[PDB]
Amino acid sequence: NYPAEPFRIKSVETVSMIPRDERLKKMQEAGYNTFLLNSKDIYIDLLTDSGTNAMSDKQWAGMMMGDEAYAGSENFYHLERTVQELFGFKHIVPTHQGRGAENLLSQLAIKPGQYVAGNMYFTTTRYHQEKNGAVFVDIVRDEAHDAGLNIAFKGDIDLKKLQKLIDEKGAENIAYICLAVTVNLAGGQPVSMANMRAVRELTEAHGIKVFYAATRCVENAYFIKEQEQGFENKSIAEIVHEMFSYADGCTMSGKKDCLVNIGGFLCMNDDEMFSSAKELVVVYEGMPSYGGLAGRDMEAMAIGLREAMQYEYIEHRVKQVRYLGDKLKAAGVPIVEPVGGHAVFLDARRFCEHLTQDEFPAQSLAASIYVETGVRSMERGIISAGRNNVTGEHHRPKLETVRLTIPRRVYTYAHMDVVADGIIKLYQHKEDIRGLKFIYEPKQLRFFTARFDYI
Amino acid sequence: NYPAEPFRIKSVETVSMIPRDERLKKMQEAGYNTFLLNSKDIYIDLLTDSGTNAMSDKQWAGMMMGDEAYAGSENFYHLERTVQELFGFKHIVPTHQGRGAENLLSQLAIKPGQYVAGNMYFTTTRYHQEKNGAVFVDIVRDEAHDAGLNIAFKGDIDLKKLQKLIDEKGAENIAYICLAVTVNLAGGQPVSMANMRAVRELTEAHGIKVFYAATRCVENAYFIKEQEQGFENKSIAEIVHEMFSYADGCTMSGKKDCLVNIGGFLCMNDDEMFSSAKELVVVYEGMPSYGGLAGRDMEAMAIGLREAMQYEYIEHRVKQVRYLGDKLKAAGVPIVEPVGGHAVFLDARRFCEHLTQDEFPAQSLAASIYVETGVRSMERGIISAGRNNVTGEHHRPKLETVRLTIPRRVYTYAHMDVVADGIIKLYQHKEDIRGLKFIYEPKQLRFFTARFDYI
Amino acid sequence: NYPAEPFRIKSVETVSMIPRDERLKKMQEAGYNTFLLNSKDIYIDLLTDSGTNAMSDKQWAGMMMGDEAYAGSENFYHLERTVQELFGFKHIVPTHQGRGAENLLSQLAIKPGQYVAGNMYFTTTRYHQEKNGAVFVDIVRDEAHDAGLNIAFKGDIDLKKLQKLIDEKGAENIAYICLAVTVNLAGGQPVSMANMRAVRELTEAHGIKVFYAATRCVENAYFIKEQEQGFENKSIAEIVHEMFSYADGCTMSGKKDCLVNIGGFLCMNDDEMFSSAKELVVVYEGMPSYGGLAGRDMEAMAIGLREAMQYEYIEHRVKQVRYLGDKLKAAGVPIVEPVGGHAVFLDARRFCEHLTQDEFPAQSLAASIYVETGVRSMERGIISAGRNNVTGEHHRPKLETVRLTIPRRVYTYAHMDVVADGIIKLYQHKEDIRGLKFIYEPKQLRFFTARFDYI
Amino acid sequence: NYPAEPFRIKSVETVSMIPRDERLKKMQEAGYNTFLLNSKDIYIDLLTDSGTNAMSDKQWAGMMMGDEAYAGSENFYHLERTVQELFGFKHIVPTHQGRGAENLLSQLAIKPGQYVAGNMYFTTTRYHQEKNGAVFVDIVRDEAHDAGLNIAFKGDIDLKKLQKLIDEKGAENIAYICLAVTVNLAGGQPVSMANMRAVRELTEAHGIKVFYAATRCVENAYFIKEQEQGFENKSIAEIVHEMFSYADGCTMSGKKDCLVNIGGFLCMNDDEMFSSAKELVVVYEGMPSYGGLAGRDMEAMAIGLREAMQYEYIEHRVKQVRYLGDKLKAAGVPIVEPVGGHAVFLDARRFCEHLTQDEFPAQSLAASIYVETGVRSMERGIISAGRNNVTGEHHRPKLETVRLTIPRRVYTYAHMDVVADGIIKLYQHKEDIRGLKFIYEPKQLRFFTARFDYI
Ligand SMILES: *Cc1c(COP(=O)(O)O)cnc(C)c1O
Ligand SMILES: *Cc1c(COP(=O)(O)O)cnc(C)c1O
Ligand SMILES: *Cc1c(COP(=O)(O)O)cnc(C)c1O
Ligand SMILES: *Cc1c(COP(=O)(O)O)cnc(C)c1O
Ligand SMILES: [K+]
Ligand SMILES: [K+]
Ligand SMILES: [K+]
Ligand SMILES: [K+]
Repeated sequence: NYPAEPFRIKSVETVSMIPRDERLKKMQEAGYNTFLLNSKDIYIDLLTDSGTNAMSDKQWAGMMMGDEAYAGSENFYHLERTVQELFGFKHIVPTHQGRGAENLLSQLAIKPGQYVAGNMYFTTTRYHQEKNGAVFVDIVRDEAHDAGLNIAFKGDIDLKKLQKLIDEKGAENIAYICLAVTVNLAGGQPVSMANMRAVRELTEAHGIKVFYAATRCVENAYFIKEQEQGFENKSIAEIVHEMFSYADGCTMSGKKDCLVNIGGFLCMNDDEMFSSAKELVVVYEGMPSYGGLAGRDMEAMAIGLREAMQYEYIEHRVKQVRYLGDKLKAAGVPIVEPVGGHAVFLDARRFCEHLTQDEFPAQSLAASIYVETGVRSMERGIISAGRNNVTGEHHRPKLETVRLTIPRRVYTYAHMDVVADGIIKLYQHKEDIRGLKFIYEPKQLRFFTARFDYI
Repeated sequence: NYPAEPFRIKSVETVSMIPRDERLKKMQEAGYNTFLLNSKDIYIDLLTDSGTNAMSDKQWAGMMMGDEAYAGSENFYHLERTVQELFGFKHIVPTHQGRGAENLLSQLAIKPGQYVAGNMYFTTTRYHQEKNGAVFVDIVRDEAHDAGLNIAFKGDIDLKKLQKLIDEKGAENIAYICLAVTVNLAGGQPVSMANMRAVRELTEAHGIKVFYAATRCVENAYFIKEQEQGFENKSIAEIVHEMFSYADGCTMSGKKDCLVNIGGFLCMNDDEMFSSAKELVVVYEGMPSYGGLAGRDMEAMAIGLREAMQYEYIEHRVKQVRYLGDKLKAAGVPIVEPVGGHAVFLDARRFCEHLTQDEFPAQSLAASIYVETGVRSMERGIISAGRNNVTGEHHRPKLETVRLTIPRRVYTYAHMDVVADGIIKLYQHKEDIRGLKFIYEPKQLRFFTARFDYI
Repeated sequence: NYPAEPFRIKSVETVSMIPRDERLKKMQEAGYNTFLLNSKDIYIDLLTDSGTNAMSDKQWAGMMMGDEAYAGSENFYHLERTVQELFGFKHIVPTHQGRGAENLLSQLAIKPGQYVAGNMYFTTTRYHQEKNGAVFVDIVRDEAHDAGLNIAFKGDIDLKKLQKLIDEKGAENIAYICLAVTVNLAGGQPVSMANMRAVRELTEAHGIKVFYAATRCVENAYFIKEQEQGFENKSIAEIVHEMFSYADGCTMSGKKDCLVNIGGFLCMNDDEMFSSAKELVVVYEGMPSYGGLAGRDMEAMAIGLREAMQYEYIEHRVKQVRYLGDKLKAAGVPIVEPVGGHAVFLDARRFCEHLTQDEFPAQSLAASIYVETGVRSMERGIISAGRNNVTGEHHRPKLETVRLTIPRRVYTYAHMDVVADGIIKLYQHKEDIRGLKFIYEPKQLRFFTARFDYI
Repeated sequence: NYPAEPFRIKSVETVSMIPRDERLKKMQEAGYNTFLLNSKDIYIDLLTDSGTNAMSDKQWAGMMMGDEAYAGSENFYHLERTVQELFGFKHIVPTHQGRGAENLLSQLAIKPGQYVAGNMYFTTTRYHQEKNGAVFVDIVRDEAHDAGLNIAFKGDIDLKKLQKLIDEKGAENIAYICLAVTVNLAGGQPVSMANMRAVRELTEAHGIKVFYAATRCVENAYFIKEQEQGFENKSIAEIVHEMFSYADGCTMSGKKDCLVNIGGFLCMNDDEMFSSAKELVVVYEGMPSYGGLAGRDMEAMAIGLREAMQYEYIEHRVKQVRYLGDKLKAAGVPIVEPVGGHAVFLDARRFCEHLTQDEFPAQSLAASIYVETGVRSMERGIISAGRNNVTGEHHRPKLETVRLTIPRRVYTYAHMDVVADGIIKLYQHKEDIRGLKFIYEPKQLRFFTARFDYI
């Protein structure tokens, strides 16, 4: 049901076990914003699963063999051949992380006035697309926008919406389809192989490109393995390779499913696009032979991507997240459903139904969680959504959530219990959670440095 | 009652997740002796807690700062001042591990024909003592020999036995008292501060020296803090320092409670002893300034000893072992009680009541455990006890046990569940466990390479 | 005049010691382009000093203490306070390397149609400037363009050129002065404190901002200490701090003078600029708290920058490069003069007077060097200058050089002898060096993958 | 003539570049005993070549893959098969370093009253032999005792002396021949393959065992390669394998020619001796599967022994030592000749001919060297020889030397120049070097902690 860790602990990270009264003082000095907390003051840090992973002994051995050459590094060649073998693409261009690849992709594939259609969007990626003159069109299935609906493969593209876009704007006016795995804005929801294939088939008929934003493609492959009929005798590597056989290229954040602390890459099949990518990469990242990465990180990412294909590893990764969500759900705590590959999202609108969205229920719940347990979580609600600079009004997102984001191979089920038990205890007296108000609000990037006090 | 790990995972060790049928084949190739298994074939290796610990990030940082100089190394100065501060002895001599320190002590403190008395013995230490012409006398309380008996501080010395020795032999004929913390042969049982005090008082009145075999002294300090009334307001460090204030020196295995993979030391207060120690260490270990250790290992051990003093670390260490024993006990599995600081010992006599000791129930239980779970454990019974050289018969120890020895900071509670669940399942069909017989018996060190088959 | 290395070797990098005949075959497989050689096939790799530095034991210890948190990392706090202390700017924004910082600066400080004036340019930086709609104006002193001329502080700005710009265009039409230390295109030539002061005085009177492209600022500080009268009693740190006191901010490549393999940052004093910078960094690099770097790399760079301030380190760094140039000069080998902080540039025009620039003397000299010595160097001539897109003709740069670029702390004087002796032997038979012609020319970034054969 | 380093520097060790006046104060605080200096205060530490070597990137990768299992570690298996392949022995028993192997060997191979004959002796080894009741007989050729005689293979055994021993005491009374490579007491002098073979042939005829004390066997193999006719087409590995084909076993210090900071082993062919060794190793070192070493050190030593076979590495190692000796000799500085594989010995009796041996010319010269250059060297003269405890008189050795002992891969030719130039300058005013007298003399191990002041 829940497997034990399919690894041993090789080394540990020292933590301060500061008690409740001291955590409250830290939380106050941070202005009740978990983004302002010092890492040294946090027991369990679930701010993000990006770049926070534990590497293996084998990756650390790789880190000692960094070949730091500007061109022709053995580490580059190892990353290159690993990604060619596992993802099946012709050309690989390393980037320092995922958004560096997206910056390149947008410049390579978008003419101004064109549409980019995808299964929801990621803030930075959408910025790059719009900066290049594209209009983003969301073609995810309707169910994805219903955070309570417990159904499989909620990340799937609605083929009818894609069909309508093609009919209305013309294929030649579509830059590409951006297919994300898993889908962030729906809570880490997977995409079925059936959907990927149907998308390939429709787009190919019209000459439209498909590029994958593949940041959690291994979590995705695990869901296919577990839940899509016909995949029960297939290895994770076999599923991953098939997934990408339905794309023209991809952007990858090594920092997520490649089990590293930094790293990414851009893949493609097209020789002309590759030629062009080589010129752009130099401008923003570095030579095509390192792409803004140390040789030791190309090595660590080549090693980690291969480790990610081990069935027992990814099964455990996803079931650990699931354990946390199952324990919360069994106690009545409201969460986004189904639980995603990388995180559990608390529904803070429902958890704190006595608070208005203007009193920042997600921000306040995240503060309470830290004070009660030493666990840091991320506000993913009204604060992060930011203000409308035209009107001065909050953007008021339908999702008012606290994200419990789980780094790979860092925490145990007992840490998941610390998280769950603390949240369950807060839920039992949820009416006591106080609202927040700004005492300092930056004009930009307000989630990162805003400060609050209790109402 | 079971705390979460008070640390995060920094790096992981890759393990083979081989299935049962393949484990059976490995166990057979190892002639059903867990000592012959390949490390690469083992999921959870509970052969020993000695030298198998996960280091922290801070120790690994120290490992990069190895000052490898033959004399005057910063790492030696760091180790020296750390031991002086935390153990309180005037002089420190590094050794490659504990038995190197015991080798020196035996040569420095024993005249031919004297007695060494202690709370049970460690095999290699008794060897050194006798090689220097001492007779060993066991002065442990009788309860220590009763595996099933659940009493606190089972490792305590019987002061009446001590008194009897003094009266029968004379004080001038006792080289020293060797007080071990914790006590191996009783299953990792602790010694109280009251006993250490009373032993010191009686010996000092007679001019008899006391040396500690301090290999799990921090586990011991934890039992004092948790269970000895009057110690509830003391830090682990205050307890450790007080323990050593009742001794003239110690031998230490850093491989156990200093959280390293290699290292030990000898401490004393006496200047003349220290001078003679310097001459001896050179011949067996290395110069007094490194003692058969790399500079980086003196550094790791200096760091590790200070980390061991953190309450939450040692509370978790001991309660994790306790969890494994509690879960086994709740299912009716016979174990040595109370659970020790470092291991749970299955009582194979009671587990396999249908087998005679001559059929090697501990060896066979250890084999079945590996086959069912991927867990390696150590035979600590008739096989390890070896053969009588005069009579040709087995030494037949009273305790016939399988030792589930827990490395520090390597495993989680979910690993403990893997161990417990597999042993509980075996216990539910205990009658099916088959006796073993030798098919190859070496003349010396037989537990290491002997091979068996089922009767 | 040449000091010994002010450090010891902690660890070594394994290299191939392949003989001449095998090097010839590698060079041929690389189509006589050193950019295509495999790192594993190179004994001494002088392609670049960027990112190829040997770190110390103390940096590697810092690498073990990577605090990988998305915000609030101890490593970010260490980098931030180190830069504030040593460079003296209010605000620091990490970037994955220098061109990431330049990308942000160009977007923050340039309005369409303004001029950026500087002492020559770096290709990628000029690209960003022009992409933001600036026209670049070179205000370097004329001597900087005269490769053979041996004068001090060749990188200095011509203040009369600056004055002319201000009078012809108006101050409101100058976005900023970009002052580079040291100056790449003049061969690593330094800028005096007097010039930095005079530039600041003139610009400040007109309300024009100054930003430093500070990639080899510590090499530059060394030239000031050694050669600018009045600086003989100042530490390298005092010099660096004073240099930056004449600027409104900087872009930094830690990959050069901060002694690391990856990393950079952007600094500024202005609060509004810092706020806008935070929004931009997120889209291109990462959160302002890591900027596209692992925590361990922020830590290494923080450590490396402080190590760079040690006089003996930077004295040795620069005098080791000088030794290679002095030895070449003493044999009559034509080089750019004075020798720069980081590289010796062979003047391939003078080396191969029997070849026309259209026969690619620098490319061919670089090839022969590898074949004769196992040493890789970079073509910095007509090939790297690329092709005119309008006319289809080569850009024909005045300087046609081979760059012998020296990574910090990687090589010894005996390696420099290997380099010099092989080049002196080639020079003794310079007439034998054959012209090259393309057999494959890419349309973009041609120096990276172009292939040649002998005419 | 002198090759460049056949490696690059991967990482560096930070040094204090304290000037002359500060070094003098340090030297004073150390009581003019270089053994008392702090490592942090030394620029170039030539105290010993034992355990001070720089490891490769590949060895450091190995260090990250330590398999710390008590038995069946992959690292043990790698060391085992590497030594079997390269040295040709059947059985390998790791030990923490060389003297641990010697302790075992003496107990395994000596009956009381027997003779051990060798080519000179090593202090700790002779202690082990005598402790087991053997009498040591020196059978080195006469020339070895003439430190000025410039001849090849000065370490050779005199077959006539071995013949005489056999005739006089009987073969059955000879425990074994201990053949050392290279020979320490003669200044690091090699043994020819011809001599090894002649020794094997004579001993085999009489049934006498031969064991090699093989600590610098790779330096030895390089001398055979360079100077013994018939070995010019043989690889270093081929010579090493042949050397050991003439022994029954060996003791090895990894700390010298295996390029590690700790580690050693005992080898043998005999099954019964191996069985016995297994019992003893447990008592003094650890299980036969780790022998007092961390798994990562067995791995580092397995890797390093293989790296030591590279021709260019060992050629450079030996020629660097030679460069130092050649430079000294060319200036008239008196040294032991020929220069050995690992060190240059200054003849301090000749260097300081105005001082009596009672004024400690070697100790004083070593102090002067440190003050003038920051270089630490070892006294190998009257101080180290110690006192006769029966008579109270100094042992007065024929060799009164300062040992300039060179760690492998740590220093450059420029460091060798710092050493040489300083010594050459001291030589030019040698009459000014003052004698020393004790102000504090320990009863034991006096070289390690004695303190002096100037006469
Ligand atoms: C994380 C993510 C990115 C950005 O990658 P980074 O490595 O964080 O820059 C882009 N797209 C998706 C779908 C992501 O999940
Ligand atoms: C482990 C132990 C030893 C031996 O120490 P090592 O480090 O294994 O050599 C000696 N005495 C006791 C009581 C021990 O626990
Ligand atoms: C190296 C350099 C850059 C680019 O920095 P990277 O770290 O290579 O991106 C920009 N400007 C100057 C003056 C440089 O020297
Ligand atoms: C160094 C040496 C030893 C001792 O080895 P360690 O590893 O220092 O204990 C023994 N014999 C010879 C000939 C040596 O050179
Ligand atoms: K990170
Ligand atoms: K170990
Ligand atoms: K690099
Ligand atoms: K050492």
